[PDB]
Amino acid sequence: LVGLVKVRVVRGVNLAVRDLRSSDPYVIVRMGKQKLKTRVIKKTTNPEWNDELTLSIEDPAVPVRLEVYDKDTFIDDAMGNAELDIRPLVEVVKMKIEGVADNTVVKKVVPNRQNCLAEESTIYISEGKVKQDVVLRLRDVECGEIELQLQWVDIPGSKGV
Ligand SMILES: [K+]
Ligand SMILES: [K+]
Repeated sequence: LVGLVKVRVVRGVNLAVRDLRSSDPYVIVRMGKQKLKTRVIKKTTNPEWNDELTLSIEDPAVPVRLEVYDKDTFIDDAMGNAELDIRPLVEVVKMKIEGVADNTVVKKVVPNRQNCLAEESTIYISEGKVKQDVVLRLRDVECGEIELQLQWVDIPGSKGV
């Protein structure tokens, strides 16, 4: 492993309705074959999950994938998906910035037609730590955004594989 990334799934905003008036949403978060899930919150389209899911990083070029679903007795309807590139986070990690003020913004990632960003994403230092604030717009669904906060975790050493 090269490190860990704490993915705090903060909230879903205006998610799709999949059970007539509301939904029972959860997120599956993947990095390749690695997969984790948030809790389910019942009968909301604005879930305040605030669930932190920690991914082991082996290859930072593999996207982090997020899939939202409705929990249901018969079929768990999809409620959109998105993905995120953690290479910008890793780029800032490699700058080895230390000793600065909290919330020192050092890199910004802009939305474009290929990525899933809803707005400019900021990568910042709150020491020792490298963090990223992300809002993702969901694909393959009529509405919905997911708000995330990422945090890099270094794996202490020990060096030379
Ligand atoms: K349904
Ligand atoms: K449901």
